[PDB]
Amino acid sequence: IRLFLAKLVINTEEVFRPYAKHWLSPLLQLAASENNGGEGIHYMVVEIVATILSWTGLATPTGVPKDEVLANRLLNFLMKHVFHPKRAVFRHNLEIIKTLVECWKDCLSIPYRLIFEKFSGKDPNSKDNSVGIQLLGIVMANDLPPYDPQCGIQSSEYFQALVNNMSFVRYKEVYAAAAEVLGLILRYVMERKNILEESLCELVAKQLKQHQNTMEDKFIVCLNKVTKSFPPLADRFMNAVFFLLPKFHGVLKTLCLEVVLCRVEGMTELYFQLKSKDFVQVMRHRDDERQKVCLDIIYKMMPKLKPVELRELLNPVVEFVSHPSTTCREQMYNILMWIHDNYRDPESETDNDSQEIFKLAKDVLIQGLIDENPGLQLIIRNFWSHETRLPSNTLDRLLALNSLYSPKIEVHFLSLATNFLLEMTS
Repeated sequence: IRLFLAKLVINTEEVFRPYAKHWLSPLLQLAASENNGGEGIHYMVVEIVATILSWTGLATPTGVPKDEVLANRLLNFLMKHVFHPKRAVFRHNLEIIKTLVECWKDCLSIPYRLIFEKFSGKDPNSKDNSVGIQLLGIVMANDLPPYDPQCGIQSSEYFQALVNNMSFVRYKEVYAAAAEVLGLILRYVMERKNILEESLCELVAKQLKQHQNTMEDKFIVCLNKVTKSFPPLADRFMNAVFFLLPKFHGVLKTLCLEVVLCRVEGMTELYFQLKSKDFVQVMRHRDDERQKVCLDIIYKMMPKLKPVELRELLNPVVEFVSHPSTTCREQMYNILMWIHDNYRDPESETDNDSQEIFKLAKDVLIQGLIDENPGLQLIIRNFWSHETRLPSNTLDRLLALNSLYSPKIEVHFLSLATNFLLEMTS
């Protein structure tokens, strides 16, 4: 009769919301009773938790400690039974747990050592710790660091079991997500100050050093995963990836370009290393995103390079006005924006190269007005109609407008002329 009384108030919640503050306690007391049938009558149970967080903002389960320990029992059973070997609903289960732990936040009282038993699986042949590290990602992606030794166990054994799970290499997603959540852990370490993970960084560097000597392909991708959220570990393996840049011909090469994209601001000169590793050979490749990220690192290394190699650098990048994926051409226009904005050379003339780069900058930036995509050319129009590039008294503008002639574009030049004329109409 309690089950039958459940699936009427489950259907009539629209009646209840003006006086719903009292109809949370009995539903919670129903939820915490282990007489449901099986492992909690999941479908009914998720309907219970959905309708009980329907009235969020009023009558939180904290304020009466009976309600607090009741919700703690719910949280414990949810963290206990989650697995469900059909994979299609596992993500839904983690979604329910994630919503509960992100909405409650008041009776925190979170459990440990069962998480530790979840990821504490030995025998690196089976994925029996995927659940523990994924719920670690659930508990970690918002808040809640592993504050172990208040009632738990020692954190040293905790974290070394965790990096052993990161050392577990038989299946893929286990070490991938483990390295990711370690990166989030280290991000919380660098955000805080009191945490003495200042040997855990040495421990994980030791683990990647021990995996480095015998394995190479998994090493760079777990380095990519830990540098997804953790920059300053790349001071260690900076010369290792610079050494074995080749023989990684694939997406691994993009991973190398990403991890060198992590640290550019804070290297010495960086150019001759890449030039010895024939970086300009692979800048002329055909995959989009490696070209995007190497244009990104060219923008990164830009305002420190000498103007002598910049002339050689500006040769293959002008070959990128004939390709789709407007973000890559957008950054390709951005580097020309900066090089014109600060390398116009107002009567310096240290070379023909130092003004020749400004000449080619003017050439490709003016030619970039007839591209077959809107928006970007609107931004170019805003950049040229920006103040103190074409003056704006009235006719200083007119005696200026002929100078941006560029006979590669003349088909639309008169339309652009009246556009830049009567854009300042009043």
